[PDB]
Amino acid sequence: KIYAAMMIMDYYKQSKV
Amino acid sequence: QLTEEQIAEFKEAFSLFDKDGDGTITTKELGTVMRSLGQNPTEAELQDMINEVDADGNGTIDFPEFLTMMARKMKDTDSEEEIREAFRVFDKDGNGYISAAELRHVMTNLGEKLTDEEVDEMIREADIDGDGQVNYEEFVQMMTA
Ligand SMILES: [Ca+2]
Ligand SMILES: [Ca+2]
Ligand SMILES: [Ca+2]
Ligand SMILES: [Ca+2]
Repeated sequence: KIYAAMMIMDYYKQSKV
Repeated sequence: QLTEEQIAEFKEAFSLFDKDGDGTITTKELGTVMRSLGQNPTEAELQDMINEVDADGNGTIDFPEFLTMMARKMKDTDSEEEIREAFRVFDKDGNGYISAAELRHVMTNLGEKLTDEEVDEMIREADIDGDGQVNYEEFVQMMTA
């Protein structure tokens, strides 16, 4: 669950950028 | 290996967990993130998640620890099972496909209001087969790129 969240947050920020 | 732009992007991701900006992710900050992803982990579950990344056992995650995990796991090829959990975070109705509305829902919950045009662009970028939606194989590529 935590690593899934980490991958998602990475995708999220790079989607913003 | 791990590039300097990957380092920068992993740090940006870390800082989104580390919301008070003190350099360490606590169970409390981890909770905030998990709830915005539609989950509700208990304190024990939050502490056990910390155990996964916290290498020196002090009860929090610093950036070098966060980076160690991100860098190591990206070299792994056995994270299908975790990506499947990540998929289910987006696929709220469980139909096997992430829709624009499902994508925008998760994005806005993390702190990003997108237009209907911007969500469509993201789906369009990830959508390989052309059903205007994201299945698992396409989702892997969007978590793996
Ligand atoms: Ca903190
Ligand atoms: Ca630590
Ligand atoms: Ca769905
Ligand atoms: Ca598709």
